[PDB]
Amino acid sequence: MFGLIGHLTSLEQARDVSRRMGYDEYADQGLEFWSSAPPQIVDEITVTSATGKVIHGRYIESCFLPEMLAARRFKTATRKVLNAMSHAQKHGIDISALGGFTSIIFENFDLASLRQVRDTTLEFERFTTGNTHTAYVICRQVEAAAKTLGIDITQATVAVVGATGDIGSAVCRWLDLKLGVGDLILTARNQERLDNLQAELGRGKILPLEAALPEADFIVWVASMPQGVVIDPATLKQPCVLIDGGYPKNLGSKVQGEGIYVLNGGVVEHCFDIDWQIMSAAEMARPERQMFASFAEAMLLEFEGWHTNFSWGRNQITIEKMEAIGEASVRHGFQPLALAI
Amino acid sequence: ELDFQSESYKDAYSRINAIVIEGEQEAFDNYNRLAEMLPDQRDELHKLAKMEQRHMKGFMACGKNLSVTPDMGFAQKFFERLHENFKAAAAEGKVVTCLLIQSLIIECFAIAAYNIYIPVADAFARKITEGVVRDEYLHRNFGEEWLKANFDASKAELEEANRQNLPLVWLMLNEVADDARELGMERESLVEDFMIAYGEALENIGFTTREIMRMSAYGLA
Ligand SMILES: CCCCCCCCCCCCCCCCCC(=O)SCCNC(=O)CCNC(=O)[C@H](O)C(C)(C)COP(=O)(O)OP(=O)(O)OC[C@H]1O[C@@H](n2cnc3c(N)ncnc32)[C@H](O)[C@@H]1OP(=O)(O)O
Ligand SMILES: [Fe+2]
Ligand SMILES: [Fe+2]
Repeated sequence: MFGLIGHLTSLEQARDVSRRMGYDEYADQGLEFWSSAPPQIVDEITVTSATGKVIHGRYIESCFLPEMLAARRFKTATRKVLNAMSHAQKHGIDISALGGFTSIIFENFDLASLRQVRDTTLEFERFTTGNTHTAYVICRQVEAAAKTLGIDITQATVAVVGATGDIGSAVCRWLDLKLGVGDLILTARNQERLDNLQAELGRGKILPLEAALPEADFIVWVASMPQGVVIDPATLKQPCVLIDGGYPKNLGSKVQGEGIYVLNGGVVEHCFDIDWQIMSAAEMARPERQMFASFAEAMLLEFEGWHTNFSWGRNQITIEKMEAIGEASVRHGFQPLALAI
Repeated sequence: ELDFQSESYKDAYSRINAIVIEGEQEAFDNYNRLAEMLPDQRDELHKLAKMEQRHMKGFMACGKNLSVTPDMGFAQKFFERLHENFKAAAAEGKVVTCLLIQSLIIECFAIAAYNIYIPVADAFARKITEGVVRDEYLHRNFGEEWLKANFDASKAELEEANRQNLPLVWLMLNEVADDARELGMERESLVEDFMIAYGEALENIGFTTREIMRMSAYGLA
């Protein structure tokens, strides 16, 4: 029994998804209702591997919305994360992925300190951030879009928007040793964390977001933005490939022009239809097959029996683990999403 | 806070202390009157009714801990609608509606209010309440299992009994909303913990998730 803990993009989506599920009363509500709503199991998932093993899962709705962060409700955001984790334990779920912003909030607000929730001690070995697999699929996506478009990755410039992050730091180590990328551009908010990542890698230049975009052939977005920014194609190079692995999209508009190739990053595709309705709402290109990579990690751990906090913390991913999880990802039927054409 | 500094705190604690001890009192008699209605467990109900009496004594001791004057006059109109709906339902012999008001609606309301209270409360009061909460959680289990064994006959009346009383609870928290803030409790957090405790009851009793969402939702809240 694996678990997928998740949330929505916007109040608008919560309105629509509520009415799609048939609850007309829920869609009427403002931010206040969602700030006091409890977590629900809203979907039961059965998945078949390519080896033939069958596993079963559940999807937990946390009722977090990124609006709560802009509205400085850090109090509420934290409750939603802890109630959802507590909820999944009470139901005896053996390993759960913290999808989207739930893993962010957990680290950013030192929620390892508050592990007593309702008097039930949270067994951290029952949860994963899913970030290891996300970092792998993003690296495999950069490699794969390089060949599709006739780009030689080893002499190309790649910017990592969120490079000091959990996923961003891992992508940089893989793009450094495993793919021998030409140049590495590092972008973030904090300066101390960027300085040590340059010291660890022994390479890469640090630039702001305004200065890094025009100099990048590949742009990899892995930043924890609540909102998402508006980028004009005139600022970018031609050709430009944008891999947008953020939730919600770090691109607040569909960036389209001559030489601009946008790939929805961090997504994987299974070879067998999946029994569910949840990825339908998430605007997946093919919702019965595709899903987010961090959700796929929970399935992977469950296929293998690695009941543990495989991805945890921040800056702890290694290449050895990305390789391991990637082996298991291929072997069970999962493939990175490619450029649409 | 961090100081039960008076003239703000004592004004507000007066109403809250009156509400909690009355609910303890109102729960105490409530629990026994089911013993007529339910023959076999009549001795179990008295014990649990006793627990409410000391609970009330103990929260009276929280009145000893501070120079606080309670007022049952504001406190008893609070339970007026909740009381009358229990009074009438028992006269008609509707045990199934009766268990819902007390075993589920009132205890979840207690659970929620005590859990939110634990962190903010005065140090002496913290000790006394941390002990009371694990009793209330057993209280809830009494109705949970009875309705579980009698699910199919009780389901239709359980749905009906929820539609009339659950709205009261939404309204009740709004009357206390500004008082509970004075003591360091947020209105939003109280609603969340009531729903969690309440939805945990319903799910064990046997309701499916879809039912639970509609049912919890009653009231414009
Ligand atoms: C009664 C109840 C009612 C119920 C009714 C409702 C019922 C309906 C529910 C049904 C719903 C069904 C739909 C299900 C939803 C499906 C979607 C799934 O939930 S969820 C989908 C699954 N989830 C996914 O989608 C997974 C994919 N997403 C992800 O992988 C992650 O979210 C991530 C990549 C974005 C995070 O990365 P990660 O490494 O984890 O994050 P870090 O914090 O480590 O990184 C922080 C670093 O970022 C950098 N940075 C930040 N800001 C900026 C900036 N402005 N400029 C530049 N840089 C910036 C910054 O530098 C920072 O460090 P610092 O320099 O600041 O110190
Ligand atoms: Fe009590
Ligand atoms: Fe009680």
